Amino acid sequence: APWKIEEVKTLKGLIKSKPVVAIVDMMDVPAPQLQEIRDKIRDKVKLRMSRNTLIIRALKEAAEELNNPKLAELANYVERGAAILVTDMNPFKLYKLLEENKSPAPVRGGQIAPCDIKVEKGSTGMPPGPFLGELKSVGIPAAIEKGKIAIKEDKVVVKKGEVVSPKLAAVLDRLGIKPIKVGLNILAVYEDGIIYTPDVLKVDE
RNA sequence: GCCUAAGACAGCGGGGAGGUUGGCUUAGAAGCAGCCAUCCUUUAAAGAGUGCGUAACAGCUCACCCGUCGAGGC
Ligand SMILES: [Mg+2]
Ligand SMILES: [Mg+2]
Repeated sequence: APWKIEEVKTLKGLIKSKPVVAIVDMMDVPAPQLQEIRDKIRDKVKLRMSRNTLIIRALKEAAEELNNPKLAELANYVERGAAILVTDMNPFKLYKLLEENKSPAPVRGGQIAPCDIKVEKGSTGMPPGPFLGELKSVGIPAAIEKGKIAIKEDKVVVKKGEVVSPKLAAVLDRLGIKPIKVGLNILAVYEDGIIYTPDVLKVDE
């Protein structure tokens, strides 16, 4: 299909245009927060997104052109949704750059935790009612005090590792707690002769 | 004969945006009483909106795009 070629053409051509080739994940990012992130990184980095299949060869075809073996090897890391990123910036300040400008998002169900998850206590400030019942339902001591539910507790709710009930999840979406950081997260990257898994980036104090 | 392994049909997940509450009208008309208009931008993709819904908003969803799957579709 004619449009598919023209894409791959622009994909590759944008790939060798810069020294640092980055594979990032935008999955579960909201369109406004995206476009905000977008214009802070505008002049630095360039991005396009396509079917990950078009991108599975993509770079591999251009691994042929520049003649490198292991740049193709990064295509062996592709998951979820994917997009390509190109810049003159090596990863390490680039990673900070992505993780700093991220935003808090509410939590959804059937998901592990990035961090440990807790509550802001006492007055939740609405009318009393049904809302207190499911609060109890998972592990939450709560009473009523002037005008609505108080929560006395400070201790763990869910400790990381073990997952969260289809909703154990939100009293928090209802409480307005958005404990987790989302934005562009990195699948993997590297340029010259060496390749890393994203674990390495959190580290180096 | 056309599309389809460069990922079809269907289903499941995620997105479904900003200008903006388009303009006028109207007690009010925010995509969705009715008239006219029916463009730009940020884009992988998103109509000045396909069907519920509100008192009007909010909310649910659908065209469109991405993933998941993996052989048939007009
Ligand atoms: Mg209406
Ligand atoms: Mg547009």
